[PDB]
Amino acid sequence: FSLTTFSPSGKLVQIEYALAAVAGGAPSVGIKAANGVVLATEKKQKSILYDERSVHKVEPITKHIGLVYSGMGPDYRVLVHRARKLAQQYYLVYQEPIPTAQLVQRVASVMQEYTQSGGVRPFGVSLLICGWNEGRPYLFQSDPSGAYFAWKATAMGKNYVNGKTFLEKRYNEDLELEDAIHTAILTLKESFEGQMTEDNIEVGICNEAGFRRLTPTEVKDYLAAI
Amino acid sequence: GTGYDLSASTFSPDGRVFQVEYAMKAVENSSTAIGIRCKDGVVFGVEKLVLSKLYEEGSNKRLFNVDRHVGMAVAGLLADARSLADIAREEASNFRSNFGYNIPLKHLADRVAMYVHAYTLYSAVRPFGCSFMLGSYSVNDGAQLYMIDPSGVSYGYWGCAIGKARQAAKTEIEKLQMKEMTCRDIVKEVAKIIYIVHDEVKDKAFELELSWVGELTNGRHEIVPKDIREEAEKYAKE
Amino acid sequence: TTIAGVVYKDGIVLGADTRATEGMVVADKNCSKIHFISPNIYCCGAGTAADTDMTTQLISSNLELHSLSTGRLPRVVTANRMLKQMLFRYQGYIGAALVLGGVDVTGPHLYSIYPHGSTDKLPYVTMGSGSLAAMAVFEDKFRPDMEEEEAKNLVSEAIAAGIFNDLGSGSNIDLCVISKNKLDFLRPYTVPNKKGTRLGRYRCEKGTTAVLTEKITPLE
Amino acid sequence: VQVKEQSILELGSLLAKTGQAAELGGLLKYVRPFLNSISKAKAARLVRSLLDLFLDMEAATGQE
Amino acid sequence: YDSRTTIFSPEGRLYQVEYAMEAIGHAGTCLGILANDGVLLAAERRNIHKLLDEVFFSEKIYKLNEDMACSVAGITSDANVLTNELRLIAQRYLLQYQEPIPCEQLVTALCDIKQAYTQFGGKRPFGVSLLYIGWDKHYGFQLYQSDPSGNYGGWKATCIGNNSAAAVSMLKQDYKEGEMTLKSALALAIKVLNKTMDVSKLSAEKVEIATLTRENGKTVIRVLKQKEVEQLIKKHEEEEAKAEREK
Amino acid sequence: SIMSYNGGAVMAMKGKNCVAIAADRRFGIQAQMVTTDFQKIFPMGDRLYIGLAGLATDVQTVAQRLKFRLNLYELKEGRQIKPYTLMSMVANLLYEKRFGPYYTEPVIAGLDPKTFKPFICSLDLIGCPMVTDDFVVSGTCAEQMYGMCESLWEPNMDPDHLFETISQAMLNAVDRDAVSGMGVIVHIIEKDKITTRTLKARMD
Amino acid sequence: GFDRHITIFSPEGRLYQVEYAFKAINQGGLTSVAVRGKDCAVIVTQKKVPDKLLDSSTVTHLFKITENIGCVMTGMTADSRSQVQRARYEAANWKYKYGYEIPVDMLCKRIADISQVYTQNAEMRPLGCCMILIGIDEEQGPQVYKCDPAGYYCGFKATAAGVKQTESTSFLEKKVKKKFDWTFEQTVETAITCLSTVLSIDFKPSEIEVGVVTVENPKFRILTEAEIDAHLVALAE
Repeated sequence: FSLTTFSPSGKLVQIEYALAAVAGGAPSVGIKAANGVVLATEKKQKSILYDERSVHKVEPITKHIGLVYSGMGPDYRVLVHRARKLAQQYYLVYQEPIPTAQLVQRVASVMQEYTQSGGVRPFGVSLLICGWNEGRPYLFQSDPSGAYFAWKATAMGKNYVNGKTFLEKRYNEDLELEDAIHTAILTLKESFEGQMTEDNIEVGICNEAGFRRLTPTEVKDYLAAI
Repeated sequence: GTGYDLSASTFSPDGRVFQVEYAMKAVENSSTAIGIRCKDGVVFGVEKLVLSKLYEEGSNKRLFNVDRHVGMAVAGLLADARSLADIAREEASNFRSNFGYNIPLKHLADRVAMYVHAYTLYSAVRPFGCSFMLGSYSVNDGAQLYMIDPSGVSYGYWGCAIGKARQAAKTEIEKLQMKEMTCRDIVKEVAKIIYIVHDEVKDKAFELELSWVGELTNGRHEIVPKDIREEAEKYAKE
Repeated sequence: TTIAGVVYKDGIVLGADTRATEGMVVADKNCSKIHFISPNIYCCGAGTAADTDMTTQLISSNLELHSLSTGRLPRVVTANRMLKQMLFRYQGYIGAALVLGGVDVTGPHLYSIYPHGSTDKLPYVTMGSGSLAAMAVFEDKFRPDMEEEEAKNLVSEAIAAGIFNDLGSGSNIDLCVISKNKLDFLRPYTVPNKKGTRLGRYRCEKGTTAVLTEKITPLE
Repeated sequence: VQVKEQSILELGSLLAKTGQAAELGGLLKYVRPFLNSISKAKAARLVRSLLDLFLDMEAATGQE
Repeated sequence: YDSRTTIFSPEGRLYQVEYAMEAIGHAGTCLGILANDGVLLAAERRNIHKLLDEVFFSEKIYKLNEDMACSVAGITSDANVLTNELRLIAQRYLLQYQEPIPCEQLVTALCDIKQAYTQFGGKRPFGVSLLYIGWDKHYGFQLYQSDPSGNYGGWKATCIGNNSAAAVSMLKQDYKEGEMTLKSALALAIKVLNKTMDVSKLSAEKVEIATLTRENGKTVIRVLKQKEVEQLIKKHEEEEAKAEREK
Repeated sequence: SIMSYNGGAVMAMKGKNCVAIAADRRFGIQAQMVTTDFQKIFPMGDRLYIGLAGLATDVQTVAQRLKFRLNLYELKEGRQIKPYTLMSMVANLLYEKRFGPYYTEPVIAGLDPKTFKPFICSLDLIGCPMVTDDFVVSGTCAEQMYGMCESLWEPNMDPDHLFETISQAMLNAVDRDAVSGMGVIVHIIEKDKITTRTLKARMD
Repeated sequence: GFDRHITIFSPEGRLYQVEYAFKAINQGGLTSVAVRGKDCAVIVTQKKVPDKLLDSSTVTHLFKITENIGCVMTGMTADSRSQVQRARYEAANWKYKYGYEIPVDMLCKRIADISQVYTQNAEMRPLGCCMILIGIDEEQGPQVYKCDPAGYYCGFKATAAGVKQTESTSFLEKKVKKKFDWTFEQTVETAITCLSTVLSIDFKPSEIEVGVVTVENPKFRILTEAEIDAHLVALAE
């Protein structure tokens, strides 16, 4: 009624429609490398009237937690604001653990107000979470209704099927260094229609030192020689 | 239609709120009204159907006093109109209690319009079926007159009409040359316009409720003395 | 407890003692009375240590969230307003006296926060039980637009005077220097008080301290 | 630490500008430790760029 | 015909609840077998896509208390909140009485909350059914199965998965009380899981099993890691080969 | 006064890759002793213990509530508590009752689950953390433990000598105070073992 | 059904209610143009006044939210006024809670969050009014943003809303693609000629109301009849 609802016999029809909605069209690939995690997405703004440094697709929830998302961006803003508040509350309760990767699983778990209390209309955004304050990296996905999946490499766009196929065929692998961002950009290239540029592609990286949204300078540098 | 004009929270396929589009129809069906900003004040005027002679002298009057210097001339569903008049009185009293002095007409109209918009925004509650003019005068701000639709917003009016015959009244209102005519002749002319609007052609006999505000009354919005404005009614008859 | 701060030419210098006492007995000799808020603003604490710590942690968390939401650097005035609202809501029940200092896009700022919620912007601020000595040192030896090293020396002198002239403060000097582009924490900056060496081997060997019973539970 | 690869690119550009072949070949055979110390893609594209520049001007069909 | 959750049928049935409980059979697969000096749970890992990392260390099996552990078989959205509430109830009892909560009391509390969810208000029934294994001072090792209808049952060998009928039939055929031990329970669980999973020679990754054992005055809930699971698989394979060839 | 209603004296000290926590085992109203086996040292983990001093009812209430929260957190995360995190949790739990504070002064003593780094901290009634690397104590006679420790403590001390020093300090302190004593319990936490000893103390 | 009647996800995977509200913005018969320049940002919208019995003094669609931020509203006037009041309340509350003035981007973000809450749930409905807000921001130059009934807050340089918003956006895209910065004469003239080419009436200097925020001169100047007439004369020269 006022929660996540509309579940007939053996089905979650409303949830299934939410999952059809989050199919979206923004790939937003994520790769969990040995050194860290790379979350790369596509910012294909309509015309040149819009700006790319004004709004962002990758949001640092806390010191080393970065976030990328899928369709229904306005829902994603509220979701990331809630995630920031929840992480801040956890850090205030358990004071000074520098909680990122011992929190990445926890913050993903506390993404239950995200969907288990849907709010009449469930959220229509699936989000990938990265954290590396445990000596090891973490990549998690929360969907409009489920919970943490603990991915190693995935995509959540219009061509997420072929994007995931490209990720597995290109062998996301385990020995890959932090510079698997090249493979992430290549995976975006498959689900991209145009000459991708520094402002057209937004990517954030989360290594053991922390999380950082790569500026257009480094994005263009990586896009060079591709 | 069908499934879209059932609750105000349901938008039309073209992007319209049909509940308010039907609430405006009640105002269009109810009796008309007129309010003219004279040179140094605002003069109201409303005809009221005496549906039966069993009623006493003019009761449930379309004119209301929402504040000391502010008056409301309303048309449409009269019960919700009176409820909204009570809301406006409460708003004026609250503003006087908080900020002192007298509530400016533009701010009062904006606040009551926002309240009406709040009532038409949701689904459980329904849009108000009434449209009214808020008229007031002060030495500092001159004379102002704002008209609020059952769902719209307040708009500054030199002279406005609402109700059964809006266009017919507005034609002669625009024919009348305001902004240089004193409120006395404006009382005479609003009575004249109301009698120009059809009263007994297809309805019963009508009563003329006329209101006053201006420097001739030093603010203090009050009903015009009917005994001395019966001759204005006589001039309107001629 | 003696905390102080000054506005030098390029930013703010904050100084504090590290003596947290329970009544009239020293409990902590290295209590960090300078608390991080944002990478551009710090703040010194005084009074009830637990209330001060909780309040400053809450303000730091809220301001970090605010900076993340805005995408810009936070501002000292915003932190002051948050602190003032929080303290005045409780009408001084939070026995926390704070010295807020930071560097904003509009220039360095230094503020004093009182437990009842009073605030003001001052070139130099002192707070705590031994605040009077540091305030006197500033009044004697303060010069506007004074360079980094001279400001650090002045703050060190004020803190040392508070340490050596108030018994309930000291045992270390904690410093922080901040500017438009530099955030440098110094921790113990000068230790003017050293514990004397214990003459003789005043230690107890094994065999003493007779035990009634002993239980051993080995782990993995 | 990446300035060395910038120097390698800088040296390769002048070798292409002058038209050197033996020096560019020796440089390509020498930079192999640096190729296997950095990102695979960046090292791979540096190898391709140096190879294409070497094959551009000097036509040693028995050596290319 | 279905409507708002709090309804009945012209016959008098709770068809929404029945539909949810039948849907529990769809998807997920867990089974619990109780034996002396040890009671274990076997879970079928549904999705074995190679792109996961298996860092949560447990998906079906959940540790809910020092002396008990559960395994859900419904939608994960309700499963997570139900596990959180169950842990909260157990720890609240521990705080109140300063004693580990008996398994039956914990299961009754959980089924009470589920009965409340299906009883009053316009709220969906909790579409999840979960097993519980645990040890207490009064009854020792216990196993319980609770359905979304809120009507739990005290079982000793049961399955709650997709082919739950086939699994319970295989259990009934090859279940022997008293003589059963922890190792024989492991063998039976692996055998019935191989039966209910069509692909023969099940990998250690697609099967997650946890055993609860009673050490010296202390309950140890050990989840069997990959090497031990595949060693059990190898022993089972040897037994199957000997049995097939000896004919 | 109120903090000295039921007495109590809890000690914690740091050795070389080992910690030691000790406390008196006396419970009773203002002047009399009710029992000589009261528990004030509670194991939050294999290599982490907490000591509480103050009203015995507040001691037990804080211990039970902290155990509840810690068990919930351990179930949620699945990894063992870090002693700094548990000290933070204690600090928050104490501050949640700022205006109704539990009249206890908890201390934390334990080792990191992986790095085996010794950690000892103390908290006031409100919940201010006082993390140091030498020793913390709490109770009615905290000044006596301070005076004893400031001369009996040596940095980088072997676990045997650490036990000797903590035992000497606790015994002398409970001898020189009037409300606590009648038995001292001490726990020595090493990287692989726990040493629980009941000292021979003046039972008066 | 009721997929297209309430704020619920469609079976095809869409949200039809906000899709209808966006067209509700088109309903009402009005257009607005926002142009960011080298140093200033100007917004102009037509002033459709039927009959002169109305007060042209107060029929405006542009307002001052704070001392430096000005909005222009497109869509139903009641929802427009409600959102303007909400924006003013948010700006005042931000100035009270945080000492410095609210950045225009943050104000747009808060309004878009309110609109996203509106499109969430089912008791309420989204407000059919699209707000374009501009303001000078230090270390950022002029800034222009648009908040829509869905909650997607974005837009920059040149952005338009209204019935014929597509043609205005196309012409402004052509202008911005022409690489030349607009000073505080070219930005206003560009906006005026854009709105004139959209609706060819030659724009007698009484039917439009332009709001301007420059860098050297802050504040939302609602330029009077003389200023708009002078700009029109300069442009048509």
